[PDB]
Amino acid sequence: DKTVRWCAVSEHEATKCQSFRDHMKSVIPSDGPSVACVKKASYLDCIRAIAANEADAVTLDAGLVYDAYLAPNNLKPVVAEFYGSKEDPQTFYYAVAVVKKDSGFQMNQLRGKKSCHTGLGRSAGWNIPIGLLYCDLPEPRKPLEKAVANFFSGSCAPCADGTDFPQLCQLCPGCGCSTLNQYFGYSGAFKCLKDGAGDVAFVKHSTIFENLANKADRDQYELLCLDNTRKPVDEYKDCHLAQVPSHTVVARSMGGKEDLIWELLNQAQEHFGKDKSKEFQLFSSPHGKDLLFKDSAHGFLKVPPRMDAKMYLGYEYVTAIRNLREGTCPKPVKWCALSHHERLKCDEWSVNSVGKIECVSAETTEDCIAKIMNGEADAMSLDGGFVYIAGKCGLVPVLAENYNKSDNCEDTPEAGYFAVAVVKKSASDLTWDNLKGKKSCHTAVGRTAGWNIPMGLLYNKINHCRFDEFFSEGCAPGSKKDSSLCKLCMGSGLNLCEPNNKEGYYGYTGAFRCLVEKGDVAFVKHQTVPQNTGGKNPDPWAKNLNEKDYELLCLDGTRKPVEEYANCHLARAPNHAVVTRKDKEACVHKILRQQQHLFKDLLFRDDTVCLAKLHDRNTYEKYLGEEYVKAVGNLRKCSTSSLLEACTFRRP
Amino acid sequence: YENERNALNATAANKVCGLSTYLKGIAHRVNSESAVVTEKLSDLKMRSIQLQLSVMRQDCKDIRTLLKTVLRNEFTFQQELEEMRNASALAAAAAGIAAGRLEEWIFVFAQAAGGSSQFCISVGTNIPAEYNNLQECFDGTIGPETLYKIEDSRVKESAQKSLQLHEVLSSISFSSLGAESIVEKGENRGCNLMRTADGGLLKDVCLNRNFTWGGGVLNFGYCVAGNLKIKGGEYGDVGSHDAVRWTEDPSKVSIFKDVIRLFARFQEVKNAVVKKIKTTVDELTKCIGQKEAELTNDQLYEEFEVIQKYLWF
Amino acid sequence: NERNALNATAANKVCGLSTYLKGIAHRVNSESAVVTEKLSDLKMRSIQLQLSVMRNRVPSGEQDCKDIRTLLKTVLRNEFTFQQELEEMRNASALAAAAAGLAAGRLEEWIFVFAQAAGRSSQFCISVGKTGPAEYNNLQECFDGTIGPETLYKIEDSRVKESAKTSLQLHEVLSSISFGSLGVKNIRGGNGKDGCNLVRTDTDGVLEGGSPTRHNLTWGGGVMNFGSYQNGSMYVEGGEYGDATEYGAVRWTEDPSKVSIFKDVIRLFARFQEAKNAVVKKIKTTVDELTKCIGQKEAELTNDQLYEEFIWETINRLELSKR
Ligand SMILES: *[C@@H]1O[C@H](CO)[C@@H](O)[C@H](O)[C@H]1NC(C)=O
Ligand SMILES: [Fe+3]
Repeated sequence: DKTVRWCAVSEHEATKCQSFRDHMKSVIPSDGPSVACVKKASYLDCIRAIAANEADAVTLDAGLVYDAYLAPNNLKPVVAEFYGSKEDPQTFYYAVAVVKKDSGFQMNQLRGKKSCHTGLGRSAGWNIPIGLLYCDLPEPRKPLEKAVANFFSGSCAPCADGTDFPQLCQLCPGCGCSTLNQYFGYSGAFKCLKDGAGDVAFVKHSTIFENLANKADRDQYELLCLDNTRKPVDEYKDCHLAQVPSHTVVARSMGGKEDLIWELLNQAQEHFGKDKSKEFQLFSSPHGKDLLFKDSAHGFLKVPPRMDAKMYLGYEYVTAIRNLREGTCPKPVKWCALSHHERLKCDEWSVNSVGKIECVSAETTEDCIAKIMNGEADAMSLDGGFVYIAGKCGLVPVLAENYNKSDNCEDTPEAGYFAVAVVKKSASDLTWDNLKGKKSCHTAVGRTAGWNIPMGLLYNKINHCRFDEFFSEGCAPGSKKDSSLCKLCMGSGLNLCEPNNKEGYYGYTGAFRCLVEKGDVAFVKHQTVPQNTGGKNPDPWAKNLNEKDYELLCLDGTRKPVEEYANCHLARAPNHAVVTRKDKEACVHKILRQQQHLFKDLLFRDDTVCLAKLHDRNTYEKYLGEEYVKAVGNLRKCSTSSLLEACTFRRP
Repeated sequence: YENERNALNATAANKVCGLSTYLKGIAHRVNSESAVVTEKLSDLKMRSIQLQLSVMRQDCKDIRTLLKTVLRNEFTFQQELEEMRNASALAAAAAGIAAGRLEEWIFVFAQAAGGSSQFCISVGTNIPAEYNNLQECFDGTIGPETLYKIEDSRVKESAQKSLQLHEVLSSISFSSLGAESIVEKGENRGCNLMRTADGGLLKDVCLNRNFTWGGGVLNFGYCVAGNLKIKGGEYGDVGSHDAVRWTEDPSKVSIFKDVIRLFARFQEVKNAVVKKIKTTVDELTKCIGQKEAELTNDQLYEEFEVIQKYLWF
Repeated sequence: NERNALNATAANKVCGLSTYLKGIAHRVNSESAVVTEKLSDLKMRSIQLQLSVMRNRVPSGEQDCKDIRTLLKTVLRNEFTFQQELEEMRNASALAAAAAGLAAGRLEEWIFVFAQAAGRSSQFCISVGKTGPAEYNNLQECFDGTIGPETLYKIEDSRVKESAKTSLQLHEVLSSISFGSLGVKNIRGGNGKDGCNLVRTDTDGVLEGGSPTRHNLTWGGGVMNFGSYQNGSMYVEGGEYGDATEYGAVRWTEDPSKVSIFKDVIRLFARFQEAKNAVVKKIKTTVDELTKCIGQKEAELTNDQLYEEFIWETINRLELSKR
């Protein structure tokens, strides 16, 4: 049926909910979504009721969103509250570490400094900083308060016992848990830093802007980043400790009425949301403050379906809380494999390297990026289009694949390969412009030469994203299985249009096979035709093919032989790079360089001569270059990546 | 962290397989122990024929009751020997059940191995335990045909190891193994067979109940996730959702209780039969004459047939 | 892809077979009791013949009774060998018991593990048609009460003892679990979303982020045979241990006599039965020779009166020589 049992943790919350149900009943028909309320003693009895299929939804702060994801509860974020303008909705806050300009210490130099905290046991003022600095704290780390007092050289942690931990009140004697304590809360924690009492303030991104209106006054302040560098207070999105969701609606991971919660809460915000009805208000009640939802909310947003608790909260938030709860404190590299073909090869690599490289399988590339992100795997080799996505997901590039013959391959950076449009010499009617209503063969959707470059140049022409309407049919592995762009694929049953080697037309060679057998245009790297023609590929289909029988489509409606690629390419493509978790650069760089010197395109492109070093280019923007990022950006409207949609919901 | 999936250590696997082949050997043990009793009984037949030869040639004076009890023994014993062999089949069968229960568990874990990184039986490396690491489980390449059969090589020599059932059971207790030698902690070997939480035995949900491998050897709560925190305890000692418990008292495990009960029973019957033969042998001896006593087994039977065929005709 | 489960009808027939195998212990015990009955009857008849010789009641010779001298020598020696054959037969009786106990433990561990693999939201590894989990109420051949280690049938339970009392033979009971008798629809069950990983060898099934590519996982001793990348859809075809492929169907046994664990039970129980029958034939043919030369007076003599009158006669025949 269509009822959502909402969990109320008090008497006043339970009556606002009876009013919520009754007001909904008055504006939604019998068939539609309905609320029903369930009363519980605490938020933990709520998380428990949902998990035990008694209730369906409850709104929670980040700390509780963590406890609800753990087993045996296994709940997940489904809907979020937003604050401020519809243009820039403020779903998340940024926990920052504010300092004074030129005090000259980094995150790794906090020991011996004077700290200012919002309060003991508060999220950005205590839980996040102390959770991350956990292993920098002296032994014995228990009680935590003793360890914090022996780390800093004087603090102000309001709501802490000054009788037991006097160093924690040195800056605000008494550790007063009210606004009567000048250094209490965000304004006080900032005041503690402003008055020169402390050297660091654990606050939110907003605090400085709420306390200093003058940009010249704020200029005398900086933030501490985790990379052990400082940045201006207005660069908080690029320099923070954690990115934390404000208030989130949670439901069961399996059989939780996710779409029925969304329907009800979207309908609710349209009738009784911010400045809508004189009758009922969703974000206000006479019976109390922050009942069911925060009063400050402007409404709701759907959480992308790919989003899981760990990802939603972020690696930083999860890492800090794990350290606080667990207390657990101190190679080899887990390589992600793309289906059974890559895994077969990865297995030989695992035993031969004798426990230097380990393996994990995933059916898609974005599933693998997601394994890297959380920790299920550590690294994998990606194409340019997937470096953009993987990077936007927080991951970084560590080694670049080099393809040119060089003296010192390892330290000679390359400009990239070339994206080309391959036709048969026989189909002489074909011109770059004469492609409408014809058959295409893509490596996979989201790939540089196969997708992002030709579909970007097509989008700049037809000014629409229906590429399946433009072509008659084709094979672009990764597309919707009911699209015309999956009709020319060769995959067996479910394996049809799959973005792995189970699909016979996936990849550079696969797209070339597509052109020979079914298609009339293939989108690949400049060296695909030579690598398969003239016997070089022993496979039945390729064995007797010669490169003299294939041509290239030039942007000026011209055709040239495959060898004349230099002046008949769609665009230059950034080289495939090995991406990893920021906190793994060093080890991967070390073991891959070590490994590389010791030892289809399985794991790496078969034309890789070696893995080359990166310098100041340790970011996707820096690695791919200003030009490629701009071209991928122009295709955001046409995106189908459920992972990109999720990652940009946190960092647009 | 929570997605962490530990593997059973090979030394804990071999120790279970060791017990499993001791239990297969119980059939050979009851057969051998029953062969002793027949030796003791044949000595009674050789001593009664020794008496009949004296009879057909003090306080032994009553000839009637000597031969009435002798004919009685010929029947009274075989119906009590029937009773001991009946107990031997049950002790041999009940033992074989416990052997199979432990075998399926370890064998399934041994087969759930995949090239590198993910497997259920570990040796510390990123390579699953192979037949050479599982020497007490398999006699070559891992498979159904390489597991030890009851007539097999080591089952027979296990049956003569002078080890007692109570000692071999102790060998797989939590103390005897040690907390760090049972499971490989702090490692993600992807073995879903040791996970009751969602993404384990079931892909999206915790179990509705506790779970056990063996019949109470390895025990899990309804929602075990991450680093396995093994403690000593039994199937009943799983209180929380997180609980992992390896047997501290193997004689409290379901499948072993019947092996103890029924082997003790056979021994109880075997000992009762043994004493009966001893008390009979001792009372027949005081009637046998020295001429017939010093007589060798071969000629003793030749002489009986002589007086036997004399009296018939 | 559909996510199906092992069906309760397959599980129950597999459990039925396991309780039959536990009952083999009782079958060999009853069968041996029939032989000791036959041998005790043979021992009685030879005293009756000995009495007839002493009392000169042995017939003049209808059949060849004129050579009681030799036909008694051979009977008293055959009686001695039969005692050694009984012991050899009982040794086989314990090995048949153990071997069957093994096969049963293997099957019981298999099914029990699937029975326990059950949770909320219709997620289970044993179905009751297109639903589940199967509870102890279903699966009554497996369990005595709510699913657990103490509700599995033990060797002395009435169910085991009563299954040993039937006229059912090993081959009939083995065939009950073959792909032929069962059929696809009695093996695969559930809704298309019961999340059973024990039945998926593809990635995230038995192994997380991997598949058992080194070994073709088999449950039973080769009853249910997996390859390396099985869906979890429970697509089944008939076949044996070496038949499973990487992407193909699960192979369910076509011939249960070809499974590792049943091969020994058939072999060892056959050895018992052959040994038993051979002793019974020999006892019969010797008793055929005895009942001929006894005489109604000595034939009617039974139980306690047989020993009484025999000792009465041996003491008289000894005083006949002594006087
Ligand atoms: C790199 O590749 C281009 C391809 O045309 C070639 O001209 C150039 O000489 C190569 N560089 C080296 C150092 O080989
Ligand atoms: Fe590419």
